[PDB]
Amino acid sequence: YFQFYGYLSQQQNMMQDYVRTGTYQRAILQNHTDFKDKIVLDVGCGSGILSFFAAQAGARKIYAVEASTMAQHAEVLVKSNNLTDRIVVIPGKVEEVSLPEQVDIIISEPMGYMLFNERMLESYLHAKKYLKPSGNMFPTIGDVHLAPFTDEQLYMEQFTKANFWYQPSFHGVDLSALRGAAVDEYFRQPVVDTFDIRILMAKSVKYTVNFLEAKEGDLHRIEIPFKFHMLHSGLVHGLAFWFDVAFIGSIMTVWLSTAPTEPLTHWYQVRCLFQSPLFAKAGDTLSGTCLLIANKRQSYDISIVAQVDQTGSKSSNLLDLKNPFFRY
Amino acid sequence: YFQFYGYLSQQQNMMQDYVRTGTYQRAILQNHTDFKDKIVLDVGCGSGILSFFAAQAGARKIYAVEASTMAQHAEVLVKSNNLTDRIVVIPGKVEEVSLPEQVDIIISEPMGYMLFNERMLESYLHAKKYLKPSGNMFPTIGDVHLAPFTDEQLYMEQFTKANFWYQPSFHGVDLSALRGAAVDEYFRQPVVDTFDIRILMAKSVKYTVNFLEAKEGDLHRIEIPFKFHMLHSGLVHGLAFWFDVAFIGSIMTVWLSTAPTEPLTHWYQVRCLFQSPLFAKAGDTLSGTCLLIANKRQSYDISIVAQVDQTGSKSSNLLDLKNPFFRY
Ligand SMILES: N=C(NCCCN(CCNC(=O)NCc1ccccc1)C[C@H]1O[C@@H](n2cnc3c(N)ncnc32)[C@H](O)[C@@H]1O)Nc1cccc(Br)c1
Ligand SMILES: N=C(NCCCN(CCNC(=O)NCc1ccccc1)C[C@H]1O[C@@H](n2cnc3c(N)ncnc32)[C@H](O)[C@@H]1O)Nc1cccc(Br)c1
Repeated sequence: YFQFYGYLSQQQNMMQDYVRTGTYQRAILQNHTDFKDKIVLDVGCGSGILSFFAAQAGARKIYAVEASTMAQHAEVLVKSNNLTDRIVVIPGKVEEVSLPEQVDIIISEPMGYMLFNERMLESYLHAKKYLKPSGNMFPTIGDVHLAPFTDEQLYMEQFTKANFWYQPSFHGVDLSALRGAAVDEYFRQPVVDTFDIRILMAKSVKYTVNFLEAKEGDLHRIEIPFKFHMLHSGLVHGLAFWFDVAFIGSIMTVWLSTAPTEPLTHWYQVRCLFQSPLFAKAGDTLSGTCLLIANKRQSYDISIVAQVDQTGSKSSNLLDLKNPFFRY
Repeated sequence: YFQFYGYLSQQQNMMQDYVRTGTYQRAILQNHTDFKDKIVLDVGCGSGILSFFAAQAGARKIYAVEASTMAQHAEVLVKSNNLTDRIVVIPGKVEEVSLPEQVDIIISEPMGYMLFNERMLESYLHAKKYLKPSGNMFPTIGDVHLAPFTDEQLYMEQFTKANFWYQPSFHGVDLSALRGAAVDEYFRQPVVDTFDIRILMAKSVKYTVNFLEAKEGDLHRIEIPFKFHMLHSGLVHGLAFWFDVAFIGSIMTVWLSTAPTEPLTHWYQVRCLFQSPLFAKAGDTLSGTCLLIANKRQSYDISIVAQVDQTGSKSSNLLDLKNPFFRY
C-alpha cells in the first residue's frame, strides 16, 4: 500500500478515469466559494491533483500529505506549476505528521472497491483532528448500495473453473478429492466487473456513512442489515455492491456514482456469490445481514447471510476482499 | 509468498504448463532406479505432485515440506491416493521443521523468473543439511543465459506509455515536468514475455549454478560478467535472460529449458532495457557485468553495465525484479 502507490503508472491509470477526475474538479470548482482564501488538507494526495484543484478555486494554503515516494513527484509538480508558497507537500502518514494550523476543509479520494477496501477511509476520518468546527469534508457522505442478482452464467463459471480438479489420472495422480475445495475457493472471491441492471431482482438497500460525524473505529466492524422486496421470480445467486459519494458544498451538492446505471469507472461494481442460490418469487422478502470485518491485510472479511422469509430457505458465504476476481 | 501459494487456482495455473509438469515426470521416472526404495525430500511441495512422481518411481518414504495452507490440500491428496504410509506432509518452512532421517534425494521446483526471482533456491540449498553424501538433487544444476537484443518497438513503447505526462493542461495542471521520471520508471521494469530469436545480436553467455555444491549465501550477490561477439550491426536496446535446469540422473540427464528456441513456458523470458541503446558493428565486442543483489522483498535488484570496447560508448540500468512488466 506504501510502495504500489509510489508508481506514476498507477497515478496515470487512476487519473485516466474521466468520471473520477472530472467529478472531483467539478465538485471543488462549482463550490469554489468554499475554498476561496481557505486552509485545506489533502489526505493521501498522490500526484497532488486535488491540491491543484483547491489552488484553482483560490485556496490560501493547502497541506498535501502523502505517505509514499509519490510525495517527491508531487513536490516536483508544485515547483513546476509555480505554487510552492500555496501547496505544502508533507511526506508521511497523516497519523504521524504535524500541521502548523487547523484547516477549513479536508479533501481526499479514499474510496476502494465496495468503498471500504484499502481502509483509507480510516485515515480520512483520522484527519478530522485537524478540522475546525466550521469545517467541511469533500467528499462529505458515502452511500453503499446492495441488491440481489440472478446470474446463472457467473455461478456456473465457478464450477467450470474447478473442473481441472476432476482428473482421476493427472500424470497418474487422482486430483478429484480437491475439486470441492477449489469450487469453494472460487466462491470466496468477490467478482469485480460491471453487469447490466436487468440482473437485479429487487431495489437496492442504502447504507450511509456521514464522514463529518463517523469515527475511525466505526469501520472496524460494519453491519448492514437488509430486507429486499423481490420484484422478479427466480434464483438469487448473490448480492451486488456499489457506492456513491456526495460533495455537499455551500453552492451545490455533486455526486460521484459507481452505480451500474451510470458510466463505468475503474471501481466497476462488486458481486459476492452465495455458496448456493436461493429460489424467490416476486412478492417474497429476502432478508439478512452483510457484515464487513476489517483485517490486518488493510482489507475486509465479508460475511453475507440471506433467507427468503416465506420458505425459510437460507444461504451464506464468507468472502475475502483481499483476493478479488477481476472478471472485466 | 506464504499466502499467494495457498491458492489452488495458482497450483492449477502452474500444473497446466505442460512442459513443466511433463519434464519433471520424465526426469524422475526415466531415472526411477534413483528413487526405488529411497528416502526423498520434496521442498515446497505445493499440491504434492513431485511427491507422487517420487512414489510412482518406487520411493520408500517421501517428506513433503510446504510452508503455506496448500499443505492441508496436499494431505487430502495423499489420503485420497492411498499413500499416507509413504508420503509424509510436513506443514512449515524447510528451515524450521524436523525430519526424523537424512535423505537420498531432494526434489523441488524452486525456479522464479530469471531463475532467481522469489529466492526459493535459498530454501532448496538450505535443505542440503538433510542430504546424505551419497545424495542427488533434482534439479541438479541451473544455467542462466544472457544475450543482447535489438528491439526498437519495445524501446519506443516505454516513451509512448509516458506521453500522458506531456500534458501542459490536464484539467489546468501542467504534468510535463514528471515525463522524464515516468519514462525512467518504465525502463526500470524487467519485461516478461517471449520474443523471436531474430532479435538476438550475439550468442548467449552461460552462468552455471551447481546446486550439489552452491551454498545459500552465494545467491545474496550474483555477479555475471559477459563479453559478447556481435554478429549483427545495429542498436542494442538491452539484455535478454532465460534459464535451463538439468536433472542429472544415473540413467539419463533431462533438461527443462525456458529458451526462446524451445516451446513457451509460463516462465516466458525476461528483457532488461538499457536507459539508452548502444550502436555496435558486427565484429565489435560488448562487455560488462550483470549484478543481482537479493532484497528484503524476496526479489533482486538487477544492475546492468555494458560498453562496446571499440567505441567506449557505455550504458547501464538498475531494474527491480519485484515490479515486472508482463507484456505477453
Ligand atoms: N483505490 C482508490 N483509492 C484509494 C486511495 C488511493 N490513494 C489516493 C491517491 N490520491 C490521488 O490519486 N489523488 C489525485 C486525484 C484524486 C481524485 C481525482 C483525480 C486525482 C491513497 C493515497 O494515500 C496514500 N496513503 C496511504 N495511507 C496513507 C496515510 N495513512 N497517510 C497518508 N497518505 C497515505 C497512498 O500512498 C496513496 O497515494 N481509488 C481507486 C481504486 C480503484 C479504481 C479507481 Br479509478 C480508483
Ligand atoms: N514460480 C515458480 N516457482 C517458484 C516456487 C513456487 N513454489 C513451488 C510449488 N511446488 C509445486 O508446485 N510443486 C508441484 C509441481 C512441481 C513441478 C511440476 C509439476 C508440479 C514454491 C512453494 O514453496 C513454498 N514455500 C515457500 N517458502 C518455503 C520454505 N522456506 N519452506 C517450505 N515451503 C516453502 C510455497 O508455499 C510454494 O508452495 N514456478 C513458476 C513461476 C512462474 C511460472 C511458472 Br509455470 C512456474
